[PDB]
Amino acid sequence: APRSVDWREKGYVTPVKNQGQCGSCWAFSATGALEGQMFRKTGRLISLSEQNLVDCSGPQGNEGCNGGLMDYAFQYVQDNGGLDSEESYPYEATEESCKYNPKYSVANDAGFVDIPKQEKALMKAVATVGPISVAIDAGHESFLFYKEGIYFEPDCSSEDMDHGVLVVGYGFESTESDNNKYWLVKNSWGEEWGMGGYVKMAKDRRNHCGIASAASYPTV
Amino acid sequence: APRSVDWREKGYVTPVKNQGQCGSCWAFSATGALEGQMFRKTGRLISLSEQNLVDCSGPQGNEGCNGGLMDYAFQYVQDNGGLDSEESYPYEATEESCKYNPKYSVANDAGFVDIPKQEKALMKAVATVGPISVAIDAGHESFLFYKEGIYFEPDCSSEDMDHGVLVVGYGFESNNKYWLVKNSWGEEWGMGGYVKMAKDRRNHCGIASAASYPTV
Amino acid sequence: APRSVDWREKGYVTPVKNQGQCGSCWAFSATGALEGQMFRKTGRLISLSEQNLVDCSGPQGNEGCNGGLMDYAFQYVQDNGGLDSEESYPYEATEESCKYNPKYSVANDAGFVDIPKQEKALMKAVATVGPISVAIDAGHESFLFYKEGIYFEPDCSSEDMDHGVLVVGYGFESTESDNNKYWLVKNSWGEEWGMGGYVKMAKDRRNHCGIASAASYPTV
Amino acid sequence: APRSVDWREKGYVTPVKNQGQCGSCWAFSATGALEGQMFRKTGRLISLSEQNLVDCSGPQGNEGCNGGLMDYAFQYVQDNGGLDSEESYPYEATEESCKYNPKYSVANDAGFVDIPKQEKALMKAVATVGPISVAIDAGHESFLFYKEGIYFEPDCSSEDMDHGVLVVGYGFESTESDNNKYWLVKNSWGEEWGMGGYVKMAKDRRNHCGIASAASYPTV
Ligand SMILES: *[C@@](O)(C(=O)NCc1ccccc1)[C@H](C[C@@H]1CCNC1=O)NC(=O)[C@H](CC1CC1)n1cccc(NC(=O)OC(C)(C)C)c1=O
Ligand SMILES: *[C@@](O)(C(=O)NCc1ccccc1)[C@H](C[C@@H]1CCNC1=O)NC(=O)[C@H](CC1CC1)n1cccc(NC(=O)OC(C)(C)C)c1=O
Ligand SMILES: *[C@@](O)(C(=O)NCc1ccccc1)[C@H](C[C@@H]1CCNC1=O)NC(=O)[C@H](CC1CC1)n1cccc(NC(=O)OC(C)(C)C)c1=O
Ligand SMILES: *[C@@](O)(C(=O)NCc1ccccc1)[C@H](C[C@@H]1CCNC1=O)NC(=O)[C@H](CC1CC1)n1cccc(NC(=O)OC(C)(C)C)c1=O
Repeated sequence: APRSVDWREKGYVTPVKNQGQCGSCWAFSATGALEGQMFRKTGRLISLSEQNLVDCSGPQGNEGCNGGLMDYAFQYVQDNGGLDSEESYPYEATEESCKYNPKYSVANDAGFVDIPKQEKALMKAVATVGPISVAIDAGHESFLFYKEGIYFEPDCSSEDMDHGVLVVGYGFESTESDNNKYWLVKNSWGEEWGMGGYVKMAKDRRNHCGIASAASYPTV
Repeated sequence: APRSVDWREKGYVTPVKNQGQCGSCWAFSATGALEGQMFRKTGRLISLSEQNLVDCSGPQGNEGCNGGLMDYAFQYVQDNGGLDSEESYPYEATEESCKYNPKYSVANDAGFVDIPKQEKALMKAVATVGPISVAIDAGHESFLFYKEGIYFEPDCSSEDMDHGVLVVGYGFESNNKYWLVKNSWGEEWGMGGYVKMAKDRRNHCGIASAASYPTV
Repeated sequence: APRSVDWREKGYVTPVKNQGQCGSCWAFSATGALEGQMFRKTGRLISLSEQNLVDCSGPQGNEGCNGGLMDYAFQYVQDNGGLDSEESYPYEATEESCKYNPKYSVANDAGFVDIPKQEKALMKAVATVGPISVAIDAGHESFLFYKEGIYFEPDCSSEDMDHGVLVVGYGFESTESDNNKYWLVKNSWGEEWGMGGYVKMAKDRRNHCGIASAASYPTV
Repeated sequence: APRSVDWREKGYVTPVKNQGQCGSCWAFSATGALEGQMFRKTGRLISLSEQNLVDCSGPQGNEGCNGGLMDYAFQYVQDNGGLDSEESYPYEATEESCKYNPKYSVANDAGFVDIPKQEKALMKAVATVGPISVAIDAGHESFLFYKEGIYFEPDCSSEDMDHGVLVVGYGFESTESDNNKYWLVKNSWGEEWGMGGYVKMAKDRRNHCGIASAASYPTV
């Protein structure tokens, strides 16, 4: 793979959003990945509606503000034949009935690809596909208060991921030989969290925080 | 009262502590306030045991990691006749049976003083007494994510406080005046663990509505 | 020696100060070290006057806002027979004539000790003496913007130190690169810089930024 | 966490070994932790070579029979790409030139985790990771002479440790008793010392003998 990747510089990534007090991180991970793949297919970046997923993707297994899975969101988009734009179907941070309108659909997918559960495979997918939906163990005070640098949490689990986010690149700090490597990760807690709403997550430390345990992207 | 106050400069304030995953903010606010009044009385700054309060002040109304009140903690120290040092009774972030040892008491109090619920009264207290225990509305993600600057949260309620902290001073922009507030979330939170809260903005986050300190 | 030391927890360290736009970092390093040794002796923590050093220790070789050395400041306090409190002789961030007044002296020393130029000797001094004055290379953008974590600058020189600061302890934390040890360093750029005015400088990494190359403390 | 943990009952722990008159306690603590993480990852318990560490991990900071650190041993395994089995590279109790052969490597790691200096942190790590390397203050004749019971030494330091051992569990005096909890600790002085070569060290008594002051384990 390339030594570093940052899909923001290629036009694939919308600004950081804020999910508010609703357990919809999975929907923000899913729209981020679908935004990237739609741009890859069309050359146009269009922010997509998390609310559409929160309200409408129950039949695929999602539970609105009580949690969900990015793969279930990609399955909804496939089953439904579409997903509305963020502009047409804005985010309210609470679960309501479905108001999908196919006239405002700006995305589609044909299913999804689950990446093999190791970081070399994840790197190859980030480098060759675009931004990748992942699940991480974010269940630590240290994650809430993250400011800068490469996030490494000694109590992180590679099995108990609880938070959906989006890998938009990877790279290294310091001298390359120091192996000070990170994943560049877009969160959905607004730009006041973290580094402008981003976190650099420990990379190539045997799947730290489970970042490679449940990674996928939609097929467009 | 002076235009600005910072009790850290006069030796009244211990380093920032970390309560961890236990709902014991009330105990850190209490030890903070008692640490300051004990220094005011004796000239000695000794870090005091939050674990002692978590484990032992049930009879006064406190519920350990499930919450509590600074005044109930001050009441416990009075009833108990003392309070152990932090070093003698260190913090475990979980509730256990009481292990108080009078031989390791380093602090006492004779009750407590609740301050009238106005920011002018709070300012006089800070200026003349020392660090003051206060309750604030901290239930907003903006407070979780705070790092620098003067904190102001549109959605902050002046009547639904949920978090005990310690006012160690106040200052001005030059009016975006502020209270200098020690938290108990470790040094990585906020400005080395401190937050500047909006001062004189309609009792922002209820900072003056439940202010108090122990009588030493 | 211990694996972790923090003299702030033992009462040896005043709050972070702000030297402003005057090249007086050496004076703040010196007062911090003497504040610690005076506390060790008397049990009383008294903030000391940097302005007294800036205005008055020229005869020992210091040059006010144009630079100085902690050892010259310790020599001044010895030669002069005292040093005024911060409250009696407050900081103006500009060089003026000497206004030292012995009636307001609150500190003394009988010289200083220069520590051998090895991080292991710095460690034993920090462990057994208290806060130690040191000189570091702080001339890098990364140092200005430091917010948290262990500071490591690949371009840092161990021979061109330009900045006096104060080691108040040392410790460890898990990191991506497994360079986990740090010196806990008090700066003089106010509380808004770094972590409450502190930085965790890389420890046991080939004398990173020269932190063990010009270490000393006053003899009280 | 569970109220009691004993990783020996899960297959994570090799029999007690005897370091002899060589200052290699750090190498035994390290192989013990790596034996546990290799079992966690592969389901196979294979005894590992302390001799390989004694002879070969000088480049990482270790000094053979003159002392060393578990973290440096874990770094060696990462740098070296492997570690030989006990059987392939048996223990000689004296420093020799390195005889590592990659054909007999049975263990690997990608660095290590230093646990924060709290007994509650150590408790969580033991409950969720497996056996943990620790440093303790063993510099008392009471430790030399230990045979049975819960070890408590009034002169024990919580800051200055001198001996590397392996926490394999923890336990209690009785279900509803805060008193006489213990860490279950594997030593490397053979099975005639202590309790079949194990010691129950006072737990939750102000981090007794420093057991939580320098705890770590390899990343696998
Ligand atoms: C997501 O992390 C999120 O929206 N975070 C911000 C937030 C947290 C809590 C409340 C409001 C906002 C989301 C949070 C969940 C749903 C509600 N409470 C939570 O903890 N996480 C998930 O939806 C997460 C996504 C998958 C990729 C990892 N998720 C989905 C489905 C099930 C679970 N967990 C689960 O079943 O856990 C057990 C322990 C089995 C109950 C899950 O975390
Ligand atoms: C305190 O704010 C705290 O420890 N914060 C960090 C923290 C929060 C949650 C979990 C772990 C750590 C503390 C937080 C409480 C206890 C656990 N959950 C909470 O929300 N706040 C209090 O203990 C607080 C203190 C008073 C001075 C302001 N407090 C005391 C007693 C009762 C309540 N709340 C309450 O009764 O709320 C309702 C919902 C009305 C029952 C309270 O906040
Ligand atoms: C100190 O770092 C400081 O006050 N920094 C903040 C600051 C910088 C510039 C202007 C205002 C505030 C201090 C900075 C010096 C003096 C003014 N310009 C500087 O760069 N550093 C020292 O005084 C430093 C202390 C020793 C322990 C390291 N110091 C002392 C004496 C000489 C030099 N440098 C020097 O002669 O450099 C050459 C290249 C030869 C001119 C020095 O850095
Ligand atoms: C280990 O404890 C051991 O092998 N003990 C049995 C033994 C003792 C003496 C001689 C032969 C066998 C080991 C003992 C050391 C090496 C030889 N002399 C000793 O006392 N301890 C260490 O290697 C220990 C490991 C760390 C986790 C605690 N260790 C490592 C590095 C440095 C030191 N000490 C040190 O620097 O001490 C001072 C006095 C501060 C210089 C250390 O003990």
